[PDB]
Amino acid sequence: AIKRIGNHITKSPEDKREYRGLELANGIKVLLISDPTTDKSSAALDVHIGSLSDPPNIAGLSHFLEHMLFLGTKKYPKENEYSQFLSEHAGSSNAFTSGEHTNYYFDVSHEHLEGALDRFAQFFLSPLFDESAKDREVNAVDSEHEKNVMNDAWRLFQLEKATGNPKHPFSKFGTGNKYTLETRPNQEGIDVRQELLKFHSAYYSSNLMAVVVLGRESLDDLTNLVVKLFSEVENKNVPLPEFPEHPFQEEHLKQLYKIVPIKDIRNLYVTFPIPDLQKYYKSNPGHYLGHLIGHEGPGSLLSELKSKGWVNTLVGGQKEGARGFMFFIINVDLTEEGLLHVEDIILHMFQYIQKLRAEGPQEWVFQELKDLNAVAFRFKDKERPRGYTSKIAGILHYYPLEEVLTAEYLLEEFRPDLIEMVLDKLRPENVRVAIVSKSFEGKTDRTEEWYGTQYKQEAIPDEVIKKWQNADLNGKFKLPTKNEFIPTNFEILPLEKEATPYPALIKDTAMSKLWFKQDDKFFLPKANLNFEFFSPFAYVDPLHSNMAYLYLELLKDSLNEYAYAAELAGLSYDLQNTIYGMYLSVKGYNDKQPILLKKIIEKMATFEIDEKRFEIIKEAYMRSLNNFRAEQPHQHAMYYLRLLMTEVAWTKDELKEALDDVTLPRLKAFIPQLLSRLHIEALLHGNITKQAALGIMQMVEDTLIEHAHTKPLLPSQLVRYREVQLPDRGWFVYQQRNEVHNNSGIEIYYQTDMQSTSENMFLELFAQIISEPAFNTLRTKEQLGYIVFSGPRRANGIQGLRFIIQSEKPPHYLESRVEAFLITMEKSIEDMTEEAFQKHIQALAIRRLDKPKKLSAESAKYWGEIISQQYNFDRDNTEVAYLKTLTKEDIIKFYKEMLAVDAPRRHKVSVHVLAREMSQAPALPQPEVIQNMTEFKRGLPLFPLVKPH
Repeated sequence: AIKRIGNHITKSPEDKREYRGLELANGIKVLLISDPTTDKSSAALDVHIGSLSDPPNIAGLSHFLEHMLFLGTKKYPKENEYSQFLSEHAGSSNAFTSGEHTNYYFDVSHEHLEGALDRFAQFFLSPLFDESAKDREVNAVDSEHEKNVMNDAWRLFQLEKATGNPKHPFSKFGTGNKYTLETRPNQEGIDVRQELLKFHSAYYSSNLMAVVVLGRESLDDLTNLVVKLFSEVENKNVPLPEFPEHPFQEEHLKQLYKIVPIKDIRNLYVTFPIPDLQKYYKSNPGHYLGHLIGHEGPGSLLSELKSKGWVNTLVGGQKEGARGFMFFIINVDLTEEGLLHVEDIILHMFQYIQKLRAEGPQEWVFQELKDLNAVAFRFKDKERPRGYTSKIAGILHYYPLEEVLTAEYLLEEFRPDLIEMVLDKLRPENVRVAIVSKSFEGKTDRTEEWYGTQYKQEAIPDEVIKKWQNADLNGKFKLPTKNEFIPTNFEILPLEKEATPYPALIKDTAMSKLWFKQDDKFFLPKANLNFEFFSPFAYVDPLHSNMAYLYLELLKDSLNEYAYAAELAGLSYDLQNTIYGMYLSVKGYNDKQPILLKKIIEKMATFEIDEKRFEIIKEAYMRSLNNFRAEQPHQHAMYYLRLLMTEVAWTKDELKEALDDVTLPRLKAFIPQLLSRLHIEALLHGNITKQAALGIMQMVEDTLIEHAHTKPLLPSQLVRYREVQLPDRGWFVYQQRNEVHNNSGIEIYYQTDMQSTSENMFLELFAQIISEPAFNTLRTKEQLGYIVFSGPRRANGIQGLRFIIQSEKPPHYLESRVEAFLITMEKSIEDMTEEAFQKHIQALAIRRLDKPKKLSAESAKYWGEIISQQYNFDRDNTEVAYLKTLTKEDIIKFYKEMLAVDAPRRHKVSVHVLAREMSQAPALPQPEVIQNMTEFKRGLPLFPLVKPH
């Protein structure tokens, strides 16, 4: 068909992408995306056809068809010719048939609209369905079924599909194999390929297409480009695949299934066939319901059961069904005290329902959630366009030409009748039970044919059901109050006359040190926040470290019950242990930032403790401690990395004797002594005011002085720790025999100098020239082992060079391999040509040069300068200036005294981490063994700090 209607689409005015939606006369829904600013011009072709829409003779006929629809035209019957086009134009095409939709989609390079369109549109007129392509692709569908044997999600998906009403055609199968798709149909005389021709012609080409192209030229260009060529499809009017009856017809209510998964998981899946609410889309009942389900507040059943500890995690929520019916699922991860009390958890669900009964419908939670999601959905920033097309094409089928964007995301009216329907629908009479545990071995014997999972019928006795339905008697269930707190104050602040290109020290006292520049590349309502804590006590004891660690644990554990909705309102934060103390960082929108900021400050400022919760947290991390004693050799090697590069780091054994004497009054008295004196440096960024930032800083410091009169720190005590000096040619090493792993680990480290002008580009460029030829040679060409890494390592504000490499070798022999690579680089000094140099410096420059894509991207790096006290935020420009400065003669200079073996300024580090049981040899000096690590690092020097900027 050729027909067009359309207008100015309600395009959510933060976006500038011009839009036009329509449908052709033959049942082809067409959206037209005109983005003249794009590079990758995309396209999509979705048909609303389920995997259950196959004729009953061939299960998965649509799956194998769309796996075979690409092959052979009358213009180009070659196999990958359209794929050769997309090979010419950097394209990644993909397609599927879902349970509702048979979709096809791709993109093109920049402008090859009619090129890809003509290489694409010939699938209709002559579908060849080549024989060897069929015989290979049926093995691909068998492999698709086989990789569906292991993914538990689609196993339980198909278990939901087939174990309903077996006569009703919801019980058909989706993927297919060799046997049920090839072996049995053609032996009935019903040949496959002629049925493929019939199933694409009379059935596919009839109706239900929902397509979209992403053009970029103009509106009328794409209009007469694509509306013209897709007259090739014409309507044959198939009946609509719809199941107006639910399948769960009375063999299904209160019916158990003990399911064996692949992975050892503990899960109860509770199913509700619920009516079609596609017409009820202006309310969004069900996902507002699931908002109420996984909600965490006062009287939260989540708060109840995790306070009881009975749950790992849960979700309840609406499942999109078919055109006739819909579903509703409740999915929960369990504990043993959850496992023994599942039915009571269901009873708790019933008490939650009874809580809903005591409140009925409430306008205000819907109103605030609605307004928040509305302002959010306008202020959703941008979008990965590919896949977005598939999404909108997924809902172009269900909505008219303007009701697609703000479809479910713009609610309209309060519908208490739908609320009382679903409260009336969600009943114990309505429950379908699916229990997923790996401990279901043996007693479960009626095994799945397609996948081999074991299930039982074994229905619920009526004592428990009757016991459920009369006893609706709730306990600690209480109302969660709203915490909205006005995010409408999002007006973008224009930058003042004080326009400096970086966050500046705008406020400095003995207590204050304030740093803030706002948004330039993004112009966002969010703001991101970075906050310094120092205490001396955080480096002094294993005992008090465990204390403060678990202190932060139970602490951030606590207000998360409050902070669920607020961070659910898109306001994230961070409490993180450091060796300096804690670490604070907050990110997010300007809804409630100084307010909730102050709430957090006061809350962590004064907090109370429960003894049982104390001891359970203690024991939980106690059992976490001795778990660590068998890490991976590269992971535990990274532990020795952090262990052999410091002033002191207390070991897990140091921690393990230390927990033997821990009491709650000890740290409970110690905490204000612990927080007795601090300095806080604040890094700030985003849509805020300089003078308001001054007031917020004064606020938080005065708040803490109000709490416990935390006095300012001293410059005479703000100390940092150094990296140790080798005896200028003495390279030292020792070994660590592992227990479990039979791989022998080893990792190298070096010390050039500080992050001066030269040494940064030295280490990075050198790291890059041991990236590609070494990845070419040692890991690829030699295959010494699987775990092979080569890369940087920044310790104590000093860079260096690590090799996270693990195999089963004599490590001295592997060192000899390393030394062979050093001779390789010796030859490669002159062999770095002009071109290797130029490609090499420009690739590291592109590695180096990158504008921010997030407001937090540069902030972590700035924070790295902060924790190293650097603040030259254009030292990367200095890095570019030195990248303009390296010569080939420098790497002679860099090799002789720094990199060689006779190198008089040699700073080499290595450590063996042995196993569980473990062409030119230079005159290496024999290193020592390192037994007393205390006496090892006891007598050696340290390194200089900064002549300042």
